[PDB]
Amino acid sequence: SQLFADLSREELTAVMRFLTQRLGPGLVDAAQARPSDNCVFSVELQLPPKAAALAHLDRGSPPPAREALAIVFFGRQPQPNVSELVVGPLPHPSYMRDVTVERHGGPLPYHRRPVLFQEYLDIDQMIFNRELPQASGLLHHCCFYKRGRNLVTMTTAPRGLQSGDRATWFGLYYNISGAGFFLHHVGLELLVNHKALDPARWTIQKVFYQGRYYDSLAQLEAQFEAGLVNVVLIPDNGTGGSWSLKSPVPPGPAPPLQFYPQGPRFSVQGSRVASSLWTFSFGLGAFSGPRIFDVRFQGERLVYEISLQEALAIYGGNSPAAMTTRYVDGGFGMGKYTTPLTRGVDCPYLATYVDWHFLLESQAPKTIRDAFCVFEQNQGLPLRRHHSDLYSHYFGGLAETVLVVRSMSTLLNYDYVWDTVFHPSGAIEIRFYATGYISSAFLFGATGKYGNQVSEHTLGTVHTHSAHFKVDLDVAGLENWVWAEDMVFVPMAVPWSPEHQLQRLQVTRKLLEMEEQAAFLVGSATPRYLYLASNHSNKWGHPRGYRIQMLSFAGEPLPQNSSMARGFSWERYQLAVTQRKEEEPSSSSVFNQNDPWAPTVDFSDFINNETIAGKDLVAWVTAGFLHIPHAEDIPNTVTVGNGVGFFLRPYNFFDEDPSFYSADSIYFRGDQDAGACEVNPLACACAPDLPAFSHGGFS
Amino acid sequence: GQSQLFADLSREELTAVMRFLTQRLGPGLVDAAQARPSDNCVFSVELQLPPKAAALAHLDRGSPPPAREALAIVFFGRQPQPNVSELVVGPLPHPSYMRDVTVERHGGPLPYHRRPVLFQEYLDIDQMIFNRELPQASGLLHHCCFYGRNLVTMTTAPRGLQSGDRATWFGLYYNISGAGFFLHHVGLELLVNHKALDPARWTIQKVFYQGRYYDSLAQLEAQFEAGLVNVVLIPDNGTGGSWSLKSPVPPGPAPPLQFYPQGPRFSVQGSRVASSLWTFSFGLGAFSGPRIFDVRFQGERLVYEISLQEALAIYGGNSPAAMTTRYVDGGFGMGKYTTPLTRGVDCPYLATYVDWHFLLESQAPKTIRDAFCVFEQNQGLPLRRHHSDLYSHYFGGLAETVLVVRSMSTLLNYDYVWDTVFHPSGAIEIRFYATGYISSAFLFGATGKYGNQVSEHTLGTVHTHSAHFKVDLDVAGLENWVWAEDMVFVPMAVPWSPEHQLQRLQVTRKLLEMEEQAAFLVGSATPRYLYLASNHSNKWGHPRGYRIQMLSFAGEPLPQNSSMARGFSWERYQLAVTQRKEEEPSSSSVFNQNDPWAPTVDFSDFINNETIAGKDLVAWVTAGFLHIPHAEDIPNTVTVGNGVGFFLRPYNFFDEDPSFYSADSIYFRGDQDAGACEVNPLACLPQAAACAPDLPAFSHGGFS
Ligand SMILES: *[C@@H]1O[C@H](CO)[C@@H](O[C@@H]2O[C@H](CO)[C@@H](O)[C@H](O)[C@H]2NC(C)=O)[C@H](O)[C@H]1NC(C)=O
Ligand SMILES: *[C@@H]1O[C@H](CO)[C@@H](O[C@@H]2O[C@H](CO)[C@@H](O)[C@H](O)[C@H]2NC(C)=O)[C@H](O)[C@H]1NC(C)=O
Ligand SMILES: *[C@@H]1O[C@H](CO)[C@@H](O)[C@H](O)[C@H]1NC(C)=O
Ligand SMILES: *[C@@H]1O[C@H](CO)[C@@H](O)[C@H](O)[C@H]1NC(C)=O
Ligand SMILES: [Ca+2]
Ligand SMILES: [Ca+2]
Ligand SMILES: [Ca+2]
Ligand SMILES: [Ca+2]
Ligand SMILES: [Cu+2]
Ligand SMILES: [Cu+2]
Repeated sequence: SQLFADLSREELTAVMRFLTQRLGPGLVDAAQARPSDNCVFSVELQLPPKAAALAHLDRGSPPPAREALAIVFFGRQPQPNVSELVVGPLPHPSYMRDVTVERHGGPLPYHRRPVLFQEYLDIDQMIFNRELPQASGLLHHCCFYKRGRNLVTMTTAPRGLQSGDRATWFGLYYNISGAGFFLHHVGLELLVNHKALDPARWTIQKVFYQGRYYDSLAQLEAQFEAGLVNVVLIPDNGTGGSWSLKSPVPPGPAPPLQFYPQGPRFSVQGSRVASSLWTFSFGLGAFSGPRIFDVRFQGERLVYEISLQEALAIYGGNSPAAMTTRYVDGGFGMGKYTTPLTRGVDCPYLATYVDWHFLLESQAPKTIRDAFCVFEQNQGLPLRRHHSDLYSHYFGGLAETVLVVRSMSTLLNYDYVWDTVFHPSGAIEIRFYATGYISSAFLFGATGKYGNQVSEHTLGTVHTHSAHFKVDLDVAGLENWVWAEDMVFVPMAVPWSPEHQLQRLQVTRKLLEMEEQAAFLVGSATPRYLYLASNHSNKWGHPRGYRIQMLSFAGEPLPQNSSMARGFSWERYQLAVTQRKEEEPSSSSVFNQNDPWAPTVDFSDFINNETIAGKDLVAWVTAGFLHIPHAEDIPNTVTVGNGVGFFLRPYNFFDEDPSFYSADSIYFRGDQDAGACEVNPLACACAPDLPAFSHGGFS
Repeated sequence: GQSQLFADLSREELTAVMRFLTQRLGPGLVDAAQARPSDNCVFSVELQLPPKAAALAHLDRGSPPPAREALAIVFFGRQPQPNVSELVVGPLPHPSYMRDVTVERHGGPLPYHRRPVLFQEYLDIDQMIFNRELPQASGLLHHCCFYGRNLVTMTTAPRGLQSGDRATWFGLYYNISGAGFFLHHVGLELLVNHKALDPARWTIQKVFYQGRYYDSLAQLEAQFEAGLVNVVLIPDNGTGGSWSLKSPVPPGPAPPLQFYPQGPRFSVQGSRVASSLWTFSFGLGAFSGPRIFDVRFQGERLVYEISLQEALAIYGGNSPAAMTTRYVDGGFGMGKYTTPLTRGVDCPYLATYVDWHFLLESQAPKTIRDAFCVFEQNQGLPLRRHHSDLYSHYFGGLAETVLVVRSMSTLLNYDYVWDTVFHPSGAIEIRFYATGYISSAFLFGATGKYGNQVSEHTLGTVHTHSAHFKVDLDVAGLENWVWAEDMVFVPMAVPWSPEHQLQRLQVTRKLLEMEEQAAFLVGSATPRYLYLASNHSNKWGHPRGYRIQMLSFAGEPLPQNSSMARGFSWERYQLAVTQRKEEEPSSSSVFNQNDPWAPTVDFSDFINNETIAGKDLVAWVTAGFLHIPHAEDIPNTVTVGNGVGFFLRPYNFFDEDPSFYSADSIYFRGDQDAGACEVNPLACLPQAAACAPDLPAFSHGGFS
């Protein structure tokens, strides 16, 4: 019942025509736009309000209007703004409202605007045509200069030092064919100022070569020709790992393949997955990325919403690009930068794969093929098991099979894997792996307070990753409270021999009444059992709870003292529980990246000393680690050990383990024929006949 | 050097050591399965691991292998001062000698009460409970419990309150057919004193019924018939979950099954597993449990030994049984209590399964069928992957497949799953799940400071699970140090706009020089990068490291203040790194369970202020969680979320990710046909390369 389905291609074209016809002429296609134009940057699903949605899904009411949200760069005017416009209803839009002010209390400063694909292209024209030839002598002598065809540019982080700046540090790298350029930094770094609406007016504020700072490329080339700059010649091709992805070893016998002996045990219709146990809807926001809604275990709802909010990456280093860099990846877009899943590599070969349609930086809706995969996975583990050789002879267990939804977001070098996994015990696991290439610096000098040499001439820069999740649990209805259970030892005299002492173990329950009590900072410890719960109880009279259980190796957060830190105040928390308000739909924003100093959304604002005793609650989970890159990250960072996320786990929510009622259960007694088919289902063509491999392709 | 030094004893070898001991132990030597306290007894015979010097000498430098010997534990009960003794017996397979290492190892005789409780001993206790004692309470027992064939006993933990005690609290439970009796405690608990060598002399120290203490079952029945006890009728049958394991739902369509399209890609020969990438030996200690030795990635050794050392379970509760209970399961035995893996449940259906032979509390070697399973598992995840739409058009990834060894130890109610999993990146994951049934109390009174109601009349008692692992890494040779890498922010002026401040991120490396510095307590925080390393370095000049990365939600440890805490000192640590000594083989002992007050091994002794700069090092990793039982543990505790253990991860050990050279890797350009077979191995699985096997007909390893 498809309220939460990302927009169809029809629905996008429809909103795009509507916007065209009503936004004034002189409306330029975003992929070609200059700063001083008008521009549709984004069109995408605007999620409905929760009231109306549940009204419809639970109480049969009519659905809420299906609307879209378009971001429009209004560059052609005295005071340029960015504007968010709601456009509905679908599929025949008749209205368009400008929610900008009602939402962020004022206009959106034009510098918060994400850097357009055209803008990057215009910056590379200035760099390679006007600027770089001024240093053609150095670049011949260090990096095989040709007129800028062999070199290539990569963005950084927040752009400038202060609200309203738009000055970006750019590294230069060899333009490696068929493998990651990110490892071949050439040592040159340019602070480009591109705030102006007129690209002609763009300057080059600073330069960095090989340990030293200059004021222009002309000054650097003065100092080189004056023989005053020791230049080293950096190789340009090479072999293995640092240069390739292609294995030299020929393919061996084949890895284990999984198939479904008697057909799949789940279906995907549109945005809705359904199985014997689990029902839910799914999607990608363009900037927020993955999300699932209306998660229903055996037909009862557990969560209204679980959704990625933000990923973050804080670097340090020798060079100015590295030490400035704090990527707030929502400002690029986790959904925009989704990539095709490659069958049999990113997901089981036999998974069902679904496309994703989007309208971003174009006026055509485009489509990313195989963006999502959904599949059942046999884990190899038992979910549960007991073998009794004692007093009575029996065995009873159950191999865990798991249901899984996966997207992958390729933000330049990094490939983020997002997983939503659905256990047959009633638990939901959320997971986040980082693979892909490292972002690297040129090796020079004081290295080692800042990272590891990881190839010739390559410094693997130290950095943290963090990601933020919204968990809108509705545990047995809307009104939830949060409990914190834990443990304690209490010295006591042994009752039946009181001259003797015994350390008496005891549970510890405190009911958290206030937002501030449930806001938990990185660094401080936290209750071992922490769960959202209901007024209602299970058979045995305990409050029905879903428990959050995290998996994080937190990096130390950017210190509060920094002006920047407000653009990601969620980084400072492990976990926070909050009154769930419509005015507070998201934890970061697409506009924080390019101005964290005046944050377009500041998460610490949500924690504001209200009650959380019997309210519609939402948990916010931070997860992440520290990364000191090392030789085994070349060519890619591996998944092993880097899984982070959390478990949502039943806690007296049921009256017993629901897997007890599993169809795939197994039991037998000592006195039975354990290998007779009427006692044991395991005791019973040309099996998997496979789809011919396909690929979603490239840009 | 081609020998299998690390192989659990075969059955011929066990019979041989048994025969030898028989002939040479004096006559009047009784079979342990039928032995009384005052008898002589062979409790255990099992492989004695060789000394490291000699073993490597052989394995690396070609020298001859060290004498393969066995270690027998012998209960010497027939004498003025009864001892336990450990005897080495070799060489095999034709033993010619036997020495009594008891004194040489633990500085003195082994006090007889440290001995584990024999199967006969438990039976003699049950004879005293059901024949002599329990009928004195026959009135009560009719009224409440449908009265001694319908009831059944279960042990506890340390036995007493003081070194030398041997008095055990025993719960009484309905003798439920075909499902866990552990959930049906009837409310009666008997403190039995069985220290004496004459079972006739055994007493019943105290009694506990439904909230109240009494001095004997006779005085309980006085007060019952005097109408002075409010007695609670506890049902005897029931349905679903609290009573069954058998699902009422009929089998549906089949779950995913995994097979190897063109043969297996590993082999098990005896104790030795071998694959394209990983080569290692494996076994069970009878009491220690799981262990692997001589682990070699692509031919180079990473670890000499990884071995379970102890599991622990500290309980609390309303009732005396629960609040006393601290299991040190080594004292029962993780190997002894291994159980058959049930194919297609405990491991993949097509995994290769291996038996385990043992001689314990008998004179015949017996065999546990399907005790281990080894298998490759496709994980679904990529190990690694990158899709470039930027500047150049390519794709390069690799689905992670993994190699796995698994044993399962069923210690009465609990089924521990031990996993050792071998990633193709060079990492080694160690894992530990607990499923099975909960140990439960009768629900009564101020419950809730002590756990959760989990069925009618059943309290799920709170507890902690902790396990201890020995990790003897030999990173690029024997001489290792430990480094602690971490991070810091340093306020600074932005160099190009000094007016402006920037929070400067930096790496932090300190080299830990002393044992105490690398001993990290539960509760303390602890370096984010902690690794053992070499004098030697990789191509780029950083020291060659394997890094320990833990996965623990540790309970608070038993407070030091308790006399008992010495028996498991390792609980108090997350991690410790130690000079690896032969005198210090193991972290716990089979003899701690029944006397933690005077501990037969005390782990804190190992941490004693020596250097760990450039020595043969051994890390000790504790892992564990808190468990407040809850409805969803009925009938069994589930695995999901309760995986605990650690990763051993390369850290500038190689010059690059070795999976770069994988056979299973995948790459193609934008300008290529991604679905052509000469470009992409995956575009042939259909065409021809499928065909699921005919499966082996299901078998089962059976029961006692
Ligand atoms: C941002 O700019 C847009 C136009 O570029 C503003 O919207 C227009 O406002 C005028 C009156 O201010 C109307 O007559 C038009 O019909 C409006 N067009 C639309 C689509 O809104 C908008 O007011 C500006 N926002 C702010 C807060 O400055
Ligand atoms: C533990 O018990 C054994 C016998 O039960 C003792 O061993 C015997 O000791 C006598 C005299 O020392 C010898 O002549 C026997 O032949 C020994 N038997 C064996 C096989 O060792 C043992 O010495 C006792 N240990 C201690 C320290 O009490
Ligand atoms: C970079 O290299 C690729 C192929 O190796 C080429 O197709 C592309 O046009 C080059 N130029 C730039 C700067 O993108
Ligand atoms: C316990 O139950 C089993 C039935 O499975 C039976 O064989 C046995 O006799 C019963 N009695 C005792 C005390 O074990
Ligand atoms: Ca709030
Ligand atoms: Ca809620
Ligand atoms: Ca020592
Ligand atoms: Ca070592
Ligand atoms: Cu990283
Ligand atoms: Cu438990």
